[PDB]
Amino acid sequence: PAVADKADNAFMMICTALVLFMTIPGIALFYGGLIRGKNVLSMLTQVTVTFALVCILWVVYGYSLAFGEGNNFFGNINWLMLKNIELTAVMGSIYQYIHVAFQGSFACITVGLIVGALAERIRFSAVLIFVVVWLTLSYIPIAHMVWGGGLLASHGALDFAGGTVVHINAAIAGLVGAYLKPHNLPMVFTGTAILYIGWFGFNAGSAGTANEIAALAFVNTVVATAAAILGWIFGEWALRGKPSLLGACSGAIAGLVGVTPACGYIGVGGALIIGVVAGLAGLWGVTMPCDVFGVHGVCGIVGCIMTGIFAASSLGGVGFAEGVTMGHQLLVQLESIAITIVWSGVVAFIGYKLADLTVGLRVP
Amino acid sequence: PAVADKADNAFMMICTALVLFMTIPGIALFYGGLIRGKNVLSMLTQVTVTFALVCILWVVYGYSLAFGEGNNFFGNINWLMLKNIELTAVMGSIYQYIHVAFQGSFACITVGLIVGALAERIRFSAVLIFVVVWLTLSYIPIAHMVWGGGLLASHGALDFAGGTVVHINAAIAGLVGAYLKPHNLPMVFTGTAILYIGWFGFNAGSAGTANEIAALAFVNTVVATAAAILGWIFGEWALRGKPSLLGACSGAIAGLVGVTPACGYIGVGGALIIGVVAGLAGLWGVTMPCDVFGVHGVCGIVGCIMTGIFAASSLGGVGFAEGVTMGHQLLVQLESIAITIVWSGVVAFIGYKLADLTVGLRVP
Amino acid sequence: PAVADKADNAFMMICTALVLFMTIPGIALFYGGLIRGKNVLSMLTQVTVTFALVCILWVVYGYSLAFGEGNNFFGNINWLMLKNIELTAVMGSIYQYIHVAFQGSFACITVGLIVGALAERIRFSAVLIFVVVWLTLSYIPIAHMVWGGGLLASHGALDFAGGTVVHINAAIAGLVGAYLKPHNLPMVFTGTAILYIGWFGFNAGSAGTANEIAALAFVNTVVATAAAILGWIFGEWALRGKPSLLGACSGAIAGLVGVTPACGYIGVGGALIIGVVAGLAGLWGVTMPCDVFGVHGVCGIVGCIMTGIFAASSLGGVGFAEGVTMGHQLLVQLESIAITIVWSGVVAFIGYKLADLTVGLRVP
Repeated sequence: PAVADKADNAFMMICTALVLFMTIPGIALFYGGLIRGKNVLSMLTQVTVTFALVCILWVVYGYSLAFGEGNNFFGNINWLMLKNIELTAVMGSIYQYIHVAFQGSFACITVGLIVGALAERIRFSAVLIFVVVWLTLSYIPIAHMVWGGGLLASHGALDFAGGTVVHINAAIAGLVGAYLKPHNLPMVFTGTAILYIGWFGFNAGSAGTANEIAALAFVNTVVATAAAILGWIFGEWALRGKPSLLGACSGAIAGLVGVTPACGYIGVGGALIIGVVAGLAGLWGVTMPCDVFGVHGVCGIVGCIMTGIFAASSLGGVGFAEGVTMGHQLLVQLESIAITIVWSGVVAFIGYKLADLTVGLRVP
Repeated sequence: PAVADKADNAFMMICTALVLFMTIPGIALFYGGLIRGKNVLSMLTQVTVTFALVCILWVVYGYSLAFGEGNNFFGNINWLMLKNIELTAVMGSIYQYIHVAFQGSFACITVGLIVGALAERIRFSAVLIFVVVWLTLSYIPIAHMVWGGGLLASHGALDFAGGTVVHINAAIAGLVGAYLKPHNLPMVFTGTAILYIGWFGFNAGSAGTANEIAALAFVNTVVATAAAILGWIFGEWALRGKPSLLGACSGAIAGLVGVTPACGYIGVGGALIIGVVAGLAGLWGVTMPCDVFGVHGVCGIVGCIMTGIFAASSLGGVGFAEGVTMGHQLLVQLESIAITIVWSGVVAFIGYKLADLTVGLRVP
Repeated sequence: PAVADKADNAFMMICTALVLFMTIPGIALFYGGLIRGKNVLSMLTQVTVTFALVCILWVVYGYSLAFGEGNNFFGNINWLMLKNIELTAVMGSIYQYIHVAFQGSFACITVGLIVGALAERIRFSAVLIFVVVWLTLSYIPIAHMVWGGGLLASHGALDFAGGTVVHINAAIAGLVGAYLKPHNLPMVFTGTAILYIGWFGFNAGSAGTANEIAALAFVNTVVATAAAILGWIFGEWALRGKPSLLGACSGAIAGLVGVTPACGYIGVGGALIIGVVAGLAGLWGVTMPCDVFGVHGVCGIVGCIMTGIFAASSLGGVGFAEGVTMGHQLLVQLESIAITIVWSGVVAFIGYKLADLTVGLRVP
């Protein structure tokens, strides 16, 4: 019988708290300082209520459908309300309950990334309707595909902490939203700060254990965020003549997003190069609300492609799987992106249409 | 010789930091956004200074008198300044020093819950006087009774993380206070957020170890808070036509309070039902400063009663003690509530009277 | 082969996150509420960008030059980009990578303490230039001397968590700066709160392990901060007739600074006495931006001297080294202070002069 390691339990519970902290209040405060002042209270309210909702859907069927025995695309409905999960059931080296909470917390930040951006111009019941649809039909299957031993995992896709699952996923759902004035920067700074601190639970907890890989993912997190800040600020300086607080924060986020899939597979060299490239591509991206999805999306993609590179032992990475060339890993990452982009697309489109046809989309 | 487990040490120290974070700045910021703007600075000051004071009383005699060898009601004065506690002394599976800090942190949030609410209309030296009296004569004996193997423990009272010790206790002391405009909701949101994040140290650290029970209490924490938010917001929507940010936050707190005694004894089913019922009863409660004590009090009681139910193996709980019916456990919880309510009553009354007769109660 | 303990890994990673949290956003928010409103955005920006920079210099050569095989004053350039540090390399009882991050995080808060104070009246490129110079030529050698088995360590200097390395060091660099209106106190309160919470990672993580010494340093942290608050507030009350929020926060910081070198070597008795003395000396100090350095400096020195005392087994301490009198330990602490003060002096002076002669110091 697999036996739980209390060091890992402790690490994973604390990491889960940190990920929770990313949404409550990190992303809430982040947008809070960015959206028009008359909309903050309502936005803060829609994030909190949809967070609650995402927590509940998860314990009811979310976890089971994402992580239960299933097919290439979804699990089962045989862990409803966590039935048939023994309290002492182990998963990896931790109790399965901690796996339930940790993964659930990722589902939350994904949703809050979308709700925060779209709370301004969406009717409440519409967003609620949306959350249900998209969590169930996009976050869950994609989570199953990447981390639940579904299609993408069984093809060897390297995505440590959710470049596709959290980032590209939410970014698409958000931009379909868009398709269908910064008043408190200190508050934006604060939310960003909290996102960065939580993000350590996020990337490092993704090791499932307090080992050398969690150590690697942690260090790399520091490195990429730092690299991205400077790459962004230098870009901002070169373009605009000077850094701004918003540029600085945005850079942090570019690097964090960009390193998300890679943190556990790459060397600090890899971490730094990925940070710089993510900062600049982010900055390039916003140049070419809604912007957030250009950062998550662009930097999400850039990270996933570059994982397919810096995982190489050659470049200081942990190495690709046996018999996997860097060429092949690159095809694989590209295919995972293409799926994520397309899957989230159809589902969000469906999400908004159902809402639109049920309650109407734009605020009364 | 009992030997300390470094995984538990680590978990418990981090949990202690989280509980500390609940008071500094969680509760301070919570009230900060709620009380009149002209009173915030002074309130923030009275919380910080009484926090310091509670830390000091605890190391001087508080811990020993709450957790030392004693009678049914109080310990001893043989751990003054932690004398006769070996640095390597173990308690449970952690070093006793970590037990000192963790428990001390619970004493703090209890006090800060009261000071925050009453800083507006109480003279400083009066509140100080009060803190000394009530910490010494109410928090300590009740802590001894529930967790120090006193009267209530030796009768089998289920109270995992302080439904009686923290909640009903403070709520009564506060309402006796009362008996004798929300200007920054983002700040209220922020404090609430911090309280929720710390609350994981609070409920889960109450396992004393990073085991499956800490896992259970953590998951349940997420579940109950979520359930409570929705139960509250739906009530608010049904009554008032729409949710508010304050309702949302309040719901979070209803669930957190409501699950406090139960988190370690109940199934996720139990967690959810307790959350919903606590959200609604909270909302019902505030309907029928000062409100905070209606939430802590009502939801404190509701949690303690419902623990006496959902602990049953029958309902997905960990099970009652051997030879204990659910009927008997219900009598026991009810008696613990009745004691807590009454004990805190007399003591707070005494607290305020001494202050009143020494320095006067209302601000000069 | 030395083998990594996952409990310690977990503790140390979480402690590193907490220390990071001290700078992002703790110190940023602290100053944010203190400096003129027109300067906050730019200050927040200079802290974030110099944080990024300090993270990068550290991974490139900082860590190796501070902690590599070297002389009495500096390490080597044989861990460039962490080359020749095996991913599984162990240090103490944790993976060396966690040692890289943890120590790196101390470098950050040191820098942010200076940048925060001087962002108002220094040109950006000047501060940047400065950071590079002073981190490389002062923080690093002093870190090597105290913690990297250099001059000061090999003479038996007791400095648990950086009374000299972080505090006196930064305080001097800052006051040389000076030598060459509080608008949001709630924000000051918030930053202070975050600094205190992070500070537990800071003092306790300095054990390198979740053991009884980390337990001791944690408890003492609570004790000294509490003692300092009251010692300060009582001083403020005695002098000014009443406490202020700023006094309360400042006291917290006096105690935290004052206990920094001592937390791991002294009894709770020692902790309390050191807190009180640090609160008062801090308050005395500010009486006799820029003030911050009077608190860090004075309380830094007071802590380092008093460590040389309360480490004694006689006074409840862990005891001095074999064959070391308390007299001798006192000479040693005094010499460490004198070196730190003088070393940081010359280096900061050089830092500002280079900047001045390159880009100019005062804002255009």
